[PDB]
Amino acid sequence: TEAQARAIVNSALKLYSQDKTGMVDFALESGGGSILSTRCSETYETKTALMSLFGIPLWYFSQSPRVVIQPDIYPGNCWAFKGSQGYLVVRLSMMIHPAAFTLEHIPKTLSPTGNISSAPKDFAVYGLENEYQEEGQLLGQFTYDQDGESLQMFQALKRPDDTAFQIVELRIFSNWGHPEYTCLYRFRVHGEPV
Amino acid sequence: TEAQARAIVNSALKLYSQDKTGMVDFALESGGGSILSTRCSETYETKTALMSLFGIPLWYFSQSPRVVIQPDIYPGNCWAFKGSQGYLVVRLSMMIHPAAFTLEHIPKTLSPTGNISSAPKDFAVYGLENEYQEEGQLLGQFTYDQDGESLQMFQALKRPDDTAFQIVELRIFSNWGHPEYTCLYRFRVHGEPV
Amino acid sequence: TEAQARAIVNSALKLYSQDKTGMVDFALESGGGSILSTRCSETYETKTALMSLFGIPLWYFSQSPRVVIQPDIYPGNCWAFKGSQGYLVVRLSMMIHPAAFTLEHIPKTLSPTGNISSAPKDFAVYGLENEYQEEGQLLGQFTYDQDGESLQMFQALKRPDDTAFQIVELRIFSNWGHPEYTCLYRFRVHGEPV
Amino acid sequence: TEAQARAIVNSALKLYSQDKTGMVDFALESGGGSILSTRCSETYETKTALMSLFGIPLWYFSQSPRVVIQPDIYPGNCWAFKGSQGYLVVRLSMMIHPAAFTLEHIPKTLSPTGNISSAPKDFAVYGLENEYQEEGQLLGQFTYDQDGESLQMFQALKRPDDTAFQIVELRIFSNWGHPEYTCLYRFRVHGEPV
Amino acid sequence: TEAQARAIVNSALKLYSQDKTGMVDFALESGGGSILSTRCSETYETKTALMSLFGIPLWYFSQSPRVVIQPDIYPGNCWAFKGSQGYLVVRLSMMIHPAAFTLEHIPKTLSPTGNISSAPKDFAVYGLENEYQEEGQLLGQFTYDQDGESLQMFQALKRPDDTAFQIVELRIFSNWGHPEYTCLYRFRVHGEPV
Amino acid sequence: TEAQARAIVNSALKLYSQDKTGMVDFALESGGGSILSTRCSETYETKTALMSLFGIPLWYFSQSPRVVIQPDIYPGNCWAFKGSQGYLVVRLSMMIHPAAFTLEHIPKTLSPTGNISSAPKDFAVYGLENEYQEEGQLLGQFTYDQDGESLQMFQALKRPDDTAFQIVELRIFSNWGHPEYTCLYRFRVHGEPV
Amino acid sequence: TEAQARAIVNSALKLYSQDKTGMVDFALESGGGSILSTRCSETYETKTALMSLFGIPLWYFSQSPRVVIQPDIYPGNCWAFKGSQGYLVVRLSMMIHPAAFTLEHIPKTLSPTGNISSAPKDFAVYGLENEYQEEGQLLGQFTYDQDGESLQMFQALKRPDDTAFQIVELRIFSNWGHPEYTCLYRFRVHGEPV
Amino acid sequence: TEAQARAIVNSALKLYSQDKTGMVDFALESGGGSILSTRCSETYETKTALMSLFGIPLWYFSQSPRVVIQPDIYPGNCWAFKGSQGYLVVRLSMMIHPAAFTLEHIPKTLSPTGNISSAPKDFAVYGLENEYQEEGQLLGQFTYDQDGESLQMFQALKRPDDTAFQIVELRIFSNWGHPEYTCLYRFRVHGEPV
Amino acid sequence: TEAQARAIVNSALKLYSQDKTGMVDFALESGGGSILSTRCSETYETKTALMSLFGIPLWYFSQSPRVVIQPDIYPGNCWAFKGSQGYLVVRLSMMIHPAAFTLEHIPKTLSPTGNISSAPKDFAVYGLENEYQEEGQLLGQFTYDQDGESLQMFQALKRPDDTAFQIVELRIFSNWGHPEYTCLYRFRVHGEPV
Amino acid sequence: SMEDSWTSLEHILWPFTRLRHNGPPPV
Amino acid sequence: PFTRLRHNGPPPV
Amino acid sequence: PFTRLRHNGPPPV
Amino acid sequence: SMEDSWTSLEHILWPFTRLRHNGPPPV
Amino acid sequence: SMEDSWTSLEHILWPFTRLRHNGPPPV
Amino acid sequence: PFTRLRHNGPPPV
Ligand SMILES: [Cl-]
Ligand SMILES: [Cl-]
Ligand SMILES: [Cl-]
Ligand SMILES: [K+]
Ligand SMILES: [K+]
Ligand SMILES: [K+]
Ligand SMILES: [K+]
Ligand SMILES: [K+]
Ligand SMILES: [K+]
Ligand SMILES: [K+]
Ligand SMILES: [K+]
Ligand SMILES: [K+]
Repeated sequence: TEAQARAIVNSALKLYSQDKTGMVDFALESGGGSILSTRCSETYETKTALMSLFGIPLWYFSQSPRVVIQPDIYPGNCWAFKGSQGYLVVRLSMMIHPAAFTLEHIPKTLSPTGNISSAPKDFAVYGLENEYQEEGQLLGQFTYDQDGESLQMFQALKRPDDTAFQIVELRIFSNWGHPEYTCLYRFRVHGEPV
Repeated sequence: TEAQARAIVNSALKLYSQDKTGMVDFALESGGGSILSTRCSETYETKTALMSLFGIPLWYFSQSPRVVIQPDIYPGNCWAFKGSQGYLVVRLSMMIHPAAFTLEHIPKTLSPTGNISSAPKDFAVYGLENEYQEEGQLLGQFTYDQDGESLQMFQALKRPDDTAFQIVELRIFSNWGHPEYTCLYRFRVHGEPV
Repeated sequence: TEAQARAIVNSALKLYSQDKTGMVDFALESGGGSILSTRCSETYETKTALMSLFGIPLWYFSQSPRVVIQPDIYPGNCWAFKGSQGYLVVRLSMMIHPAAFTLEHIPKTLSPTGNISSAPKDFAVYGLENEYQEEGQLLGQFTYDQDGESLQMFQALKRPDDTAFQIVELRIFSNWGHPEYTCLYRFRVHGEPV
Repeated sequence: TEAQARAIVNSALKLYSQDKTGMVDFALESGGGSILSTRCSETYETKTALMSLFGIPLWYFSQSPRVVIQPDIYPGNCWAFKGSQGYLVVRLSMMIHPAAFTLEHIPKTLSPTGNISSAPKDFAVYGLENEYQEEGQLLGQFTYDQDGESLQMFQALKRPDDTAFQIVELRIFSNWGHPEYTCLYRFRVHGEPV
Repeated sequence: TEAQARAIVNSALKLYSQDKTGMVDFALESGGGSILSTRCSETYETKTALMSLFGIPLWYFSQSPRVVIQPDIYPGNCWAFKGSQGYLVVRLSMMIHPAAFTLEHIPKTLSPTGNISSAPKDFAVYGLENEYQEEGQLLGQFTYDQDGESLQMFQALKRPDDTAFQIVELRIFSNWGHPEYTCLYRFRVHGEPV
Repeated sequence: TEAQARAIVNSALKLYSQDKTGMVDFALESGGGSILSTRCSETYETKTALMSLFGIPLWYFSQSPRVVIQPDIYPGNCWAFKGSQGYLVVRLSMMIHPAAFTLEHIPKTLSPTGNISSAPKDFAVYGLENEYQEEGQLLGQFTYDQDGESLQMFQALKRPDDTAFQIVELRIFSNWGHPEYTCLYRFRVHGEPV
Repeated sequence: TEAQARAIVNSALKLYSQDKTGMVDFALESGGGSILSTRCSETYETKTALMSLFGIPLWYFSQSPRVVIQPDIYPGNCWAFKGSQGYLVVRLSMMIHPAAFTLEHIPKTLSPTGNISSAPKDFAVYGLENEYQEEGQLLGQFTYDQDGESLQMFQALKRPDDTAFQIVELRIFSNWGHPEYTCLYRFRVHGEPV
Repeated sequence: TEAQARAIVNSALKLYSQDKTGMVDFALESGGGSILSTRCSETYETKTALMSLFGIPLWYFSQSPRVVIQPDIYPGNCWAFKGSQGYLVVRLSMMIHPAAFTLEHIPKTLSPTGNISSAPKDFAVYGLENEYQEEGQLLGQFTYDQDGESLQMFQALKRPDDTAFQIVELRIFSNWGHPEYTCLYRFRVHGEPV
Repeated sequence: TEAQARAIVNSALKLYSQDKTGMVDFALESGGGSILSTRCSETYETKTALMSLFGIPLWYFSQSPRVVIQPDIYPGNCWAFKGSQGYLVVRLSMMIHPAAFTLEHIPKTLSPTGNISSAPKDFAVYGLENEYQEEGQLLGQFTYDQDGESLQMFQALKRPDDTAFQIVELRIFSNWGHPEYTCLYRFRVHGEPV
Repeated sequence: SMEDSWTSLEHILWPFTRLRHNGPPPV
Repeated sequence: PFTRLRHNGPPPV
Repeated sequence: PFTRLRHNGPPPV
Repeated sequence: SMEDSWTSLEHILWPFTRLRHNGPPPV
Repeated sequence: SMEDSWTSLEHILWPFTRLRHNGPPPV
Repeated sequence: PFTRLRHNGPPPV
């Protein structure tokens, strides 16, 4: 009864505090992940975020693909790339057998526009053996569901041969209708170290 | 009632993770809000923030009004203005009919001095049609309650002609007794876009 | 029962939102705490360096000791010192009688290697009347439990004479088996102001 | 007549050499006046930037507001703010009772475009007791005459109570038709010291 | 009589204050003109103007071709190029039909040496359609008269086809006898915008 | 007498444009004059000059004795030395027989305080044969008249053996009552080259 | 005799180890002496410069005047001023009555050219009550002996009134024949503190 | 006895050139010694050392404990710690059985004040087995004699079990009367390697 | 007797003070010598000398070949190159006929290790006519004697044709047994200028 | 390297600059 | 990387 | 010369 | 770009340097 | 040039850094 | 552009 309820609440809070998943994120930057910027799609650069010093216009702030592997997901703390399809290449902190992936986007209830049309829709994840390789091994094809939860997990394909990777490419084949850009809030990679 | 209890816990955690309100904050900087700094009162210079580069301390700075529209509210992460009276002008991310406002201050249990005497006490919120207008439409008069919860919500006045605003002015007429400054941790504006 | 369950959940969330403890952290940097870096053990030397200038590699370090008094504890946001023994000196936000201390480390479930062997194991806390005094007053000897919770609290020794301190030394005598370094995620000091 | 003509010419040259007015300019920067840039409207954003650093273009501006209180008024040595409305805050070299103000703009005959549509048209001058007070005391409402002389003087309102000011606000409510910016060449403040 | 004299004096002073000509200078740097330095003759570099800091010799100051499009013409505020013939290329602030040119040199009465032998003597002005074009359209051949006024204006050739230019090349074919260098104080370009 | 009147006006403007004197200033820095700063009295540190880079204010500096040989004489564009006594040593652009000297100070009508009490009052001028000589030849004793014109000329003593000088010393024995400093706007040396 | 010889050798070594003189050097920089560089003659201009920045050569000097009050006198560790006449101003570590002075130069046997023609020859020492006073009090006139020892001491003039000085001027009137510069290796001031 | 006398002189000079002792200094920094600065007492900030770059003075700094293990002992080349009590911890270049220690201070004849009141008076030396040990083995108690020679040697206590040390602690319990600081010029450790 | 002894001691001290040799060193850096770094053997780079700032590891200090032409020879003030054979190229301050060379190494009595196995053993000196020439003229083959004096001089070969050089190459063919590196403390070149 | 240097400079500059949104940022 | 950028666009006048 | 160096080695965790 | 950067630095340096003419400047 | 610039920077940095020998330096 | 210049000319001695 009361003790059972306190146990359930404590378990829920503990899981929430463990990055909401309780699973290692091998793409997390602070843990060792990095973005291969030269292998990323073009960043959407608008001139609408003006940084100024003593009233002097200084520079137009855009967001780096690095934010995709940073845990902050308040609205706007996302990488916006140009158009409605794009790609991101992440070097993991460790050589792992990839088991699952996680995509997070803001809920509609926190979006100023009422919609998340900029969220990724159709995407796939590939493993790469070297940073110069163009064609990777397909780790999975998925769709991020705009009517689903903010955080969504996707299970990687089971292959008879468990090949390890330290580089993964995320290809976004479509977004949810925004005509100008696509916004990625966070992408996580889960698996087993070698 | 185990499933119902788990559902209650899940709903509470979901709401908590949705910025504790589940409501868009149209003043949030990362989402599109901005401080019209030229229309803010004088900053109290505390010089309690250390800057560092590559682990090397460089100099001590004070906090910009910008922090009022940034979500971190650990003690010290607030904008301190001189005295017990001041004002802040925020440009919202969207043209909205304002419904409510939120003011946050640290709980007494986390204040080193045992009190929150620097917290705002008496304040009012006005809607402005352009950034150059002096006299705004009163959206409400309120008191932040030092014996209340850390996060407090305040309902805007309903006007029969709901004129929309994209600029709001927060006027703090009094604090809770600190004679040197008043520290503002976070201010949010909620409403419906046009 | 439903109202009681809602009350338990609300209480748990409230405590969680109050820095998980509901207690002032007099070491918290943003709240007024500071690292006396000149009196800290040397930061761990990372194999590779960050910059190169005039052909000379510079900055062979990951994290500054400052991170130990900052609330972010995502993996890697910790201060690493060389070996399994070290010390850290903190100036508190106020002159206090110390009551308890808190140590945080990442859970094993979020560690890329599967272990937290780099977590501190055997440590002690001392109060200092000046930062340059050689021998401080022992406030307590403790062990961080590798099979325990991520956040652990430790009760200070009761002293007959209520002497206050504003400088504390954390001494790590041992870690949980990592042979190269020890990483400190967060250290908190709780007590009563004078 | 010859002696009278020589006297008239000498008098005209003397007045011309005395800053064309023979009156103290309490706003003149070299004489002790200063621009409170933190309280000025934002400088006009020029399409192109001046520097580039690490691939990021920096400095999208032409002239600092300081030029408004400097005597050089060759074309281009003016402060441009965005649009047709703006404000400038000046700290005077002394605490004075303001008597008159001066606005200068280039003559149409020296404008490359043939017009001075970027010249200020409708403006007002206010006295401030502190730079952070919201509403200042109206010292006068004026129009700069596009068909008038390059230098124009404007008489301040006579107040029954002789209150002094050392801070003045110049508000430009309209320009002479330029749709992108307004350029201020020089603003002077004349009066009697206390 | 008296009124007529005052009118004459005011007209003379007004014209004097309008850059002494009352005509737009499309080469003036502050108005948008620029020097194509790579297309200028070699600067006369002497080691006779030593700049020092705390008694330490620092660098030898020469004057840039930029000064040629700057209004200051006190002795020495001129560009000295090597030899007695040279060239300067100026990009105008606007695409214009060039009507006239102006050359200024110091009067002999202000020259320390008693002569202006360094003044340009024989020169021509050409229009260029692109910065990479070697041969321009001759806009005129002129001589600067050492026994004439300090400021001298020259009318451009009347061509049946009014072709517009934004780049002009000034070729100095001879100076007034100085064996080491030639000094240009100011060059102006007048015409009609397109 | 219209043509004669226009001729009178033209002569007056011509003389005005020729540095107001129509005479070479052999101390003018741009023309070849230099300050032997090691032979100047102590600078009063006012820190009333602001330095800026790209519109960013950097720090406040005082004015170098060099300004005494630079033509700008707007209020504040003067060298302030400590007290009411001082000296300045100038190396002339040419070896000359000195004929006259000129001292300039701002008119009372442009001084913010209503007086020119910081102006030099009693001074003398000496000729020096080399920069290392202590005892010079007295070229004249003078007083700058606070009730006189802004620009004042002083005739040098005629010596039967006119030894030429290229170094002059200005000694100011008194100012017009300011107890803190004396401000020297411009000093000129006129004569005939050898 | 053996004990006497050992005593003589020990005495000689002791004196040698005590800066070769056994007397306080009140000019020694590390001991509190300083060079008033603003009052020193200009440093010798070396043909070539040290740096280049933006294509401009910078730093045409070898040694700062500071070396004159530093004990290293290996060849080249000397301050070179232009020509055969110059001066150096030193602030002493204490207010003293000056008793003697010391000049050091490299021996001919260590000079690459075989001569010490750049050594000072005729010099004088003056006491100054303020660093900006024109004429100092002569403390002595001396000649450095080119056929003498490397280190030479000179006795100050005995004055009836014991006036103290903390600023001394060294004037070099001549060198030993070098036509381009004079190099000072070390200058020492000895006396009695007040 | 001429040959014997020359031999005596040669032996004395040889010993003098061999660091005046002919004995290895295991604390010398260039040879491998190091200061454990985190285990040193507070530095007295004198700011009597000038930094310069290319002859340009930049700022005044105080002296690091490192100078205690550097051979230059000209007046001022010492580490000054606050008060009359302090400690210094040195890591030796080798694991040795310590035989003696050397303390140097300037002779009274080279001190500007006539006394060496800032010299250490009462001190003790301890051997430490690891850098983290608080209680060391007493290696000796000594007094530096202000009426003795500049360099003084002190014999370590002989222990029947000669445990070797690579870390030594110097504790200064008193100085010779200076109330503000104590200045330590050089400390050496001599012994036999294991 | 006594006078003869004082004369002998003074002569010995004088020679000692004259760089211990009384001979010009044309390789000495302060006198004009320089190291052709691109023509030097590889520097032994260990990671054992860690420089840190505020406890942050900054860089690993090695010694430059420049120290070989600097007079300081305390242990460690030497250039360590990789392996047991290497080369150094020195450009002399003057074009000379080389007469002799000097090599200095620390005495065994000051070496912490008890041996000087890192000292150069077998070496040769060659003269080069241009910096790009590979084969020079052999100036001599020598061995540095580990059982000899600290400073050792070597006479250059007598050639019938006295060819002058300003570049010399020192080739070390062997050291005294150290397996990792070879340490050069100082190398001097003596001869006659042209 | 370019992005890392820029982000270092951005971290230095961030708390002292003023941010104005002239239009909605990507969200 | 340090660069000065060229301004073909005329300044405000 | 100014350079940022790449860290393939994982940070302390 | 080179000249513009140099002139920026020159503007920074100008009021703090001392100028000595060792011979007549171009006039 | 590279070594000279580095040594200038090293001279600037030297008195403010701390030097730790983790092993014996070349001697 | 940042450069160190070579000095073939001997320093003052
Ligand atoms: Cl950006
Ligand atoms: Cl230049
Ligand atoms: Cl190095
Ligand atoms: K993110
Ligand atoms: K906040
Ligand atoms: K942390
Ligand atoms: K202006
Ligand atoms: K000019
Ligand atoms: K002036
Ligand atoms: K010296
Ligand atoms: K020392
Ligand atoms: K050496």
